[PDB]
Amino acid sequence: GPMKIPGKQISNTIKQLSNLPEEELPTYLNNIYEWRCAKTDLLYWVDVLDRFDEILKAVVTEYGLGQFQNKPMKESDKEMVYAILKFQKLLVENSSNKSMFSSFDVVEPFIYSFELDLAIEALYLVSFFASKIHIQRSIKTSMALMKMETLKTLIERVKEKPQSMYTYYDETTNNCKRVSIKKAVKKGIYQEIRRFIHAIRLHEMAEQHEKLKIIRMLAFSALVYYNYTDLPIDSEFISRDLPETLAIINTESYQMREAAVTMIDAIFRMRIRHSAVIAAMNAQSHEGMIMNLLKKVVNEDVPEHFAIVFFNFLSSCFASGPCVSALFSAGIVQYVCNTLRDQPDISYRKRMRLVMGANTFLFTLPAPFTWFISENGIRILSKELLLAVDVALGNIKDHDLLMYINSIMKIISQLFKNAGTAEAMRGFLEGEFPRAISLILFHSEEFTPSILAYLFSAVGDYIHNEPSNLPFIIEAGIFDGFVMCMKKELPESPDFLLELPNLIEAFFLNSELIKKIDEENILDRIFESFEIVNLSNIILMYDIGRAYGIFLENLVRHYPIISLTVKEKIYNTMKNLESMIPNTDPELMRLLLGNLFRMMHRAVYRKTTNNQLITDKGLLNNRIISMLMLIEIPTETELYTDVMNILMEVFDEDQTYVISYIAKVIDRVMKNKVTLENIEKIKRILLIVNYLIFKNEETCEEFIKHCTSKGFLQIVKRISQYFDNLKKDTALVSVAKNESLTNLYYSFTMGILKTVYRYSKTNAKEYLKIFGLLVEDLLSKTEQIDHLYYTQRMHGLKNYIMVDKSPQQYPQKNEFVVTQEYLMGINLSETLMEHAKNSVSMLKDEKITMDAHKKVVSSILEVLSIYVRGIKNLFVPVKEPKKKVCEIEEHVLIIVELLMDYIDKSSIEHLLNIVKTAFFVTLRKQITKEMDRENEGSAEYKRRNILGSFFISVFLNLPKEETEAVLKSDIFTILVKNKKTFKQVYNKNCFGLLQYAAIKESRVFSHLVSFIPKMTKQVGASTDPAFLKLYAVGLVFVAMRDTLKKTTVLSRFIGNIVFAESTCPAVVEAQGIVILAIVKLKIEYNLAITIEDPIIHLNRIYAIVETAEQKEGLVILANLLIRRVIESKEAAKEAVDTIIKNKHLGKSRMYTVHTVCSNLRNALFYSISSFLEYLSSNFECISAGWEEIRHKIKIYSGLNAELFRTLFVHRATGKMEQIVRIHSLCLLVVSFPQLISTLVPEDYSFFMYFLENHAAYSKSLKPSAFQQEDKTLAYWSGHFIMLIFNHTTYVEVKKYILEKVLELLPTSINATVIFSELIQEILTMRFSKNTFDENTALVKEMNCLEVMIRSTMQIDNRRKDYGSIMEILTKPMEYITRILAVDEKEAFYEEVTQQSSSEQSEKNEFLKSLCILPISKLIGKEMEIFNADERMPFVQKILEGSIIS
Amino acid sequence: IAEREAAASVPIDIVFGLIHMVLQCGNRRNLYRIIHNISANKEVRIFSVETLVNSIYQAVVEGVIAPEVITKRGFEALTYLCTKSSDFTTVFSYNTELINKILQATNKRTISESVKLLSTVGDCFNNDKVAEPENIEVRKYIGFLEYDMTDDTFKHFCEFIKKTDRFYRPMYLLYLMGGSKKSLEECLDKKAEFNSHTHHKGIIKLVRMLSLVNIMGITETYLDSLMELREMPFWEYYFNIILPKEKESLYASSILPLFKAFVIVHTIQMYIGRNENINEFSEIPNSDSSIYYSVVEKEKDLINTFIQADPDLLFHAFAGLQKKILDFDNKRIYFYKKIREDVQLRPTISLMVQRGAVFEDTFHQLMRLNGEQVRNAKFNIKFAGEEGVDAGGLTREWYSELSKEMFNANYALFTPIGSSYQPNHISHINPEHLVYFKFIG
Repeated sequence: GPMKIPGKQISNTIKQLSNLPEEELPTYLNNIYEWRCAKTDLLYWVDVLDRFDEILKAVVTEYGLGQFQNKPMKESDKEMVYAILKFQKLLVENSSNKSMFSSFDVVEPFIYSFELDLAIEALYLVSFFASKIHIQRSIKTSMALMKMETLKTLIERVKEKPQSMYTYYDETTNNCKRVSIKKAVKKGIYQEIRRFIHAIRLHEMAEQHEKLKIIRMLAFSALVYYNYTDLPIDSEFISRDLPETLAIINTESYQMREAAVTMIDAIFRMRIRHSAVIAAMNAQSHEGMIMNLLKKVVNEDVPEHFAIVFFNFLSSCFASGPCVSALFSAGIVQYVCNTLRDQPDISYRKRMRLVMGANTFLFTLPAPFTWFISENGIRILSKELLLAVDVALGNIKDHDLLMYINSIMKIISQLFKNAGTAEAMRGFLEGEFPRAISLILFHSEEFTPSILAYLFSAVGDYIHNEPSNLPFIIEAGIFDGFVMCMKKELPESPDFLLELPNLIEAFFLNSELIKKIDEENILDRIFESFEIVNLSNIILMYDIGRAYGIFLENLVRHYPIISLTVKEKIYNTMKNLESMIPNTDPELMRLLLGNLFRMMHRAVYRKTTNNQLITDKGLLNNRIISMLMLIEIPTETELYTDVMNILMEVFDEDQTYVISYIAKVIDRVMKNKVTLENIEKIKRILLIVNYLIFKNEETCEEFIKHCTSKGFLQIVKRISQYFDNLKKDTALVSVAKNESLTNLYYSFTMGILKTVYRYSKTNAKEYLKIFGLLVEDLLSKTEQIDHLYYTQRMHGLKNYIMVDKSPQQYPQKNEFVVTQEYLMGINLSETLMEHAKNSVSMLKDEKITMDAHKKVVSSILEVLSIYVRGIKNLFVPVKEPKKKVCEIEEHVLIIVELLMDYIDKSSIEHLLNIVKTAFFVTLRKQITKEMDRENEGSAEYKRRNILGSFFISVFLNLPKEETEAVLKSDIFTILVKNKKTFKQVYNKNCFGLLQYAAIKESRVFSHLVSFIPKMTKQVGASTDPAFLKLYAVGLVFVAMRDTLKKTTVLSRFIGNIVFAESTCPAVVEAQGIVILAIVKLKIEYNLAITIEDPIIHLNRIYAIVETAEQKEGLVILANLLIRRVIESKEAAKEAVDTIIKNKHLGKSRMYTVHTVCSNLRNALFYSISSFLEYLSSNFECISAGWEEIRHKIKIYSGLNAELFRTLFVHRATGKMEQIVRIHSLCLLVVSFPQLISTLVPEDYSFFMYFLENHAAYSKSLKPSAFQQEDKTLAYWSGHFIMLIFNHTTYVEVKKYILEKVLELLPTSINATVIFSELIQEILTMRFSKNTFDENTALVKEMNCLEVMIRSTMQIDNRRKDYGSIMEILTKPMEYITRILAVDEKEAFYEEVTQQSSSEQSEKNEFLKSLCILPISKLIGKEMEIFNADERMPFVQKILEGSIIS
Repeated sequence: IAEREAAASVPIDIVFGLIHMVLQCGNRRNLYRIIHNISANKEVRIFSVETLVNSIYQAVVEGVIAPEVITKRGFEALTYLCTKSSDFTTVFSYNTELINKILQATNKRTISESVKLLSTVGDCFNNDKVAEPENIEVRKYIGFLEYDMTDDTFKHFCEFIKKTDRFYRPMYLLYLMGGSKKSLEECLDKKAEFNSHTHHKGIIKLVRMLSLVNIMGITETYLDSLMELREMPFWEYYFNIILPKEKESLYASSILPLFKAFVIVHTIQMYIGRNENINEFSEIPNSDSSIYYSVVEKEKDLINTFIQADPDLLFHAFAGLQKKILDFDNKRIYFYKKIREDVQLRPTISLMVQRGAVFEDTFHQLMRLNGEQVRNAKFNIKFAGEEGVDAGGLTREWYSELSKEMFNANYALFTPIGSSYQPNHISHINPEHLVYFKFIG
């Protein structure tokens, strides 16, 4: 599988490997012996490793992979894969994002190949890869392409022809026998396949035995890094395997000792038995195995692979705290000091390898550092550095020599940077350090930028430590060399770029040096980086931009002398980057800007001292505004975030300057060429003034007076002229673009209208002047030739009118504060009436589309709704101002009358809001109730009633889709309150609408009561779920009404309902709701309606739950129906009493009755008769507006256990039905544990079913090709069993279950695993201490341990799977032996081990969601179906009054 | 750690089969846990430990998985169980013969595993509850010194020797005093070509025997025998002829073992017995014609060089060195190791001082506390008003200010004598102010 979504030498090697023919590839891959280049990123080598994956895939698909059919592997193929595997390791070692390597699946088959050389090279890539698991963690996914467990076959110790016959264990027959491989006839016959392959190579290849011995070491090392836990690490491993491998390191050939070092380094890096590991190497000894082996590499010319692989292990020893302490006693610090200072014959690479070791051993322990200081170690390094610098100077760069200088520079910069090891700076001025440092700075060009980065981190840290020595550093020419260095260009090295400002701030300590930094323009290197295209990725990748801003802030606050040249270079750079926008690719241009603004964010508009100097609001404004009109910056980006925060700060400093400037810019672009690019400049300048106005909190007077000024308004007028001109040439500006432009204009003007209205001290006529001009212009536009943008202007006018609003402090207070008389005078209602007549006339003349006409209706109704909302007491009778207000009432009726037929799903929302405002005093309850009645005989009250008649007629002639929007509105509580209108809607079959309205209003419900006897006959074979729901709701609400002294009503309901067969799940659910209501009402009340056994329909719900979509609603219903059948009146009252007892202990304030009622609305709706009994006698601390009131084993009676036995012995065939049925039994076991005791000892035989389908799937051993349906079926079956053991105390029932569990336990390994875990789960899930201690004393009486111990002892077999099975089986028999070891009292406290595929994902996620819910929540699920998410039904209102009384 | 008599959760017959299932099983950590949980009752614990020692015995003394593997795994389980709970070690005191079977099953391969077990097993003797110590076959154990040993296996060897010295002191001394005297004869015989690096294991086994003798101490009988070792001729020949040549050729690490074995002989004391509840009384015997004090003061520089490299020598081989010999640096380093080894809770307690009266604001608070309270406190110094430095700098500035103020003219506690100070005359020092000197202390 290939990867899924540079340089010059790197680009060349990538291009060469991509182009080169497959024959020439292994010759070039060989040439790349070592990485003498900068570390690359695996992203650049995507097409390189894609071709490598492809050629490796072509070899494994040709030879066989598992079988390896062609035994003789050609030399051209074997040398091709050898070259790929070798280069891959070198590439990923020196590359970034190693986890991207997705060619691991094709690497693995080479490990188990008959080519020894390939297996070694494949394992070396896996071994190094495994070492980075603990470091990145993202690489585990990259290694998941190959099976790691199969490598355990290679682990076996290699002997001289040990086993000539491989023993194998097989499934089904379950026998283990030998297989003779000695035949050697053919390559074919001489998961078990990979293990057998290795067994062949162990005995058959004894000539190339050394190559396979080192294969086990790499395979061991990779598995040490993977999971050190599931490994053969024993006391025997330390006694012999550990010293045997370190003997190989010291004696065997380089190919062998390289792999043994890899294995030791893995155990060492993983710190497995680390105390004994260091002890095995004799690290403390002066001539130890590790100490002598260092001198072996340093002095002899050993291979570079062995030297590197050893030096890597040595560096990991210097990382270990106790190992470095033992190595210290051997004299490692004394060796490195003498070897460098005295022995000059060593190579530049080996000298660098020694410094590289000290870069770790000096930081691990303080003891070797103090010894280095005492041995004058820094002087040794300085002397060596000066020597090395002089050598390179003037000669062609020696990579090895520069790497040595780089290691000396790393060690010094890091010692100086480390606070604890600051003793290194003691012999600095005496030593050769200042001399070599100035030499490097003078000839920067001759060294790596990474060396010059360390140079700054050493010089700077030294200056900052003791600034008293700064004159000595300047005297040593170090500042003069630095200036010389700054003459040369900036390198593409982030270490250099990030370390540069730190040295500048450390040089700024001397006042004389600031004059030189300013004079020489050295600060230009810090600014020019923002405009260099090549650096942009590095400045982004690292936080260079942010770092430079912080630097400028600190430099200006500490030394405000540079403020002039910093401010000059900041705003100069801002203009230089602004100039690049036209001639730069937007993706790159936005990257350059993002980096610049990330600096700007931290450099300007800081609350800090001296910052006011480099922050010019004018300069910042002119650049930020100009940039926004050249490039489009998305809101999503952080560039927009930084730009707008600085623009908001400028706007906050002077709101007036920012607006007058963008007003002059916008009309300047209008005088220019009317081009598409100039359009986006005007659009973007409006989108920015809109953001500034919306995000503005406090507004100044001068800004408001600029908005009301004739100079600004004249520019605004020219915008409407420029924008409406674009509507003439449709080829230039499309109608869709012109609609968006029109919508921007009205959003802009509405924004300025809003800020003028919000502003305090704003005159009424000053606001009405803008409102006047703007509305009058908008109204003239909707009277032109171009009617295409009419909906856009009407939407604008809606928001214009909406501005004049009360501050909204009282809940729902919306009237016109000032614009009422203006809009009444200009006859807005009269013109809106003319707008409706004109548009409907165009439909008669067929000059407008039917769809287009309905959009005009929506626009007229939208504006009208907002206008009539603001009119004071509109449709409310008051003699004084009923002159012009009354005219508007009639206008509303006329407008609606005209466009009644032409309403839609869109227009109906506006019609509702017009009716809501017409009935406001009755709806939001402003009236005195008695006054509202006497008001009915008014011209205003009669006018609103005809509007209601229009609305009802409109709703009734609309389909299911349109009506659904306003199916449950509060207006129907008033509209349907009249018995005649209630019958009109009932006859139009909109049962849903009536249900919701009846639940809220008693007067509306009064009429529904009258229908219940009539509709009782249609309940059987109804097919309309809303009708069934209306009926069931009507019955339960009339039963609760009867609780409050009504009683006789529910008695009168007499009838017989027989439900017809239904294939529809929506109907089946509604039928069940009717049964649930009739059933639960017959529990506490006297209902004369006789129905067929709820089990007839409950079984139907179980069958339909498999095929139906949205199954939850059915499972809730069936489970609630089961509960209501079994639960008695006494048990239902006690369930409610228990819910209230939770809110009694808390002894809190709980001031209002409404709070207790709406919070416990579920409990209220379960049995209101029981709910009223508790509050009346066991009164709470409810204030109710009058001081406060006084306050303060599940054995139920009368349960109907016939349904429990019925459901227990059902046995469904269907996979899903069984899960729901077993889930139901689980709820019953919890709700009423007494149902278990009802079972006759004959009925114990049916328990076997639950144990059998639970043993079908082992939860621990995850099997292949399992289905989630099978998993949850097995789970809930076993869960039912452990629920019986924890929720009940029936000893004989548990004794029967345990007997059958113990009988099944030793039948198979699958049964042993699943039942041992089940017996454990009965105890681990501890419901109660008395229930747990009963199960605890029972399992010891039952001899459970003896059964599982004997079962595990019998299943003992020599199979690699046995180790896995043991780690599983020991967990339950450890917990169980532990409980029986600790006394009965402390046993409880003991813890463990101290769209078809889119629909399949929907049904599988449902099986996970099914759970046992608390009784409080389960009762609430019932109330949800009858109340339908209404916070207050009329039943709650009348209950509250009874409570207080 | 105490005995536990629990209900037998598993019938004793299946525990034998369970033991041999875990033994022939890789990754048996949680399997050992079940053996410990079933061994909660006395009877199963007894049967499990004896099954374990029986498996060890029959596999090596009498001779599928290999006997080497099963013996190493048998020891691995026995040692694990004795560490956890340790009421398994008390089963060795009930049988005793279990120890002799472990002792009999200890060869050149088994010695490593066997010594580690016996160090923890030795705990049964601790409560003076062995019953028949005369029939323990301990002579096999003391003779294990012939086998090659790592410093880790030797660490566990001294453990059983410490736990049994009050029972076998005369038998233990008999072997050790003889082996060291024969080893010292061997150095003296090959003195012409003696190299402490070449003859390393020899001097290591010698320093091992000498240290073992010091652990138990001499008896009034071995007093004549003790001085014979302290005055062996090889000692004189080494420090007067070999040592000078070895200094210019060998590494200090190789020379140290002879200085250790030599310091140990003259460190050995005559111990009487366990008069106390746990501790056993000591007595220092002295030498006469020996060149010990002479050699130690002549090589006091090389001895201190060894202590530079390894300060834990003053707690082991050179523990009985005269602290006179220690150079100020090593003497101060040892002083700090000894005071810090007594770990007691160090609570951070805040101190509010004024820049003007650092002495009085400290005296007022510190003197309300006692010596134990002031010794263990982590004084969190907080100079009033001025808050501009780290807690480590404030701690130092507080000491620095106290030293400036104590030698104060207005305090008049001390009168100068140039750079140094001495207390002010007892007539000038005020009676109520004498307490200021306790505070300076």
